[PDB]
Formats: sequence, structure tokens, C-alpha cells
Amino acid sequence: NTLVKQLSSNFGAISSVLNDILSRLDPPEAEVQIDRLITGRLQSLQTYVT
Amino acid sequence: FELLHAPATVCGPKKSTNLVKNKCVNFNFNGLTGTGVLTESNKKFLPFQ
Amino acid sequence: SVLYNSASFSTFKCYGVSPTKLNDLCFTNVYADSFVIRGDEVRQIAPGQT
Repeated sequence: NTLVKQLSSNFGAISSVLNDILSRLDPPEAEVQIDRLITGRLQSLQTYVT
Repeated sequence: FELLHAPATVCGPKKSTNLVKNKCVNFNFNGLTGTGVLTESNKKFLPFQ
Repeated sequence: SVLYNSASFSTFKCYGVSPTKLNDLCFTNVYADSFVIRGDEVRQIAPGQT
């Protein structure tokens, strides 16, 4: 349950829905927004596996 | 502008399309995108949600 | 999209959304404000500026 709850966090981005970012922005400005969220989710998964 | 605040009523001229269900299809509801299977719902909503 | 180039405005910049993507999203309670300012003060109207 704790792992699943992590999908509802901004992680410093402007929204927590990837489709929203892909829909309301262009790639050149969506790059960093996707990058930060990817980093956060990867860290959470690493902790769970450990 | 403000996004996802109410039952939106103002946006650009994109033509609607015939409704289909019970198949793995894409969808686009007031800028809400995604894919999945649509089916009839037994839930009930308050008349403002 | 038609307004984006109908009058060829001198300055046209969008924050939080791409100008070419305004033809798909659906909004609520669109506001509009207008004024007249000198040329120098235009660069100081962007949010986050002093």
C-alpha cells in the first residue's frame, strides 16, 4: 500500500499525471518535468526492493 | 486559465465522435486522455460531481 | 490557433501551456485583463519578476 501511494506525489513537478504533462506541454519544456518524476519513482522502487 | 476546476464548458472546436464501449479503446473526455475499456456503471453520483 | 497569427502580435508568450496546444484542452472561467504600459515595463509584467 505504501508503494502504491507514491504515485500521487508531485516530486517537484507541476502535476502527478504523466498524460497531463504530455497533453499541456511540448517536449522541450516537458523534458525536465518528466525527468524529475522519473527520478523520484525510481528511488521509491529501489527502497521497496531493498 | 485554470485547469480541472469544474464541469468545463469553454474550449476549442474539436468535433465529437460516436460513442463506443466494451472494447479496449482510447478516450478523450474534456481533455482527460487515456486508454481502457468502458462499461456501464452501477454507481450513483450526486448531481454536482 | 487562428488568433496566434491573425494579427501578428509583437509579443505572445504562454506559461504553463504551449500556444499550439491551446486547441485541445478545456478550461473553466477564463479571465482577461487589459492595460497600456510603456515599452520597458512590458518585460517586467511576467510572473516572478520584480
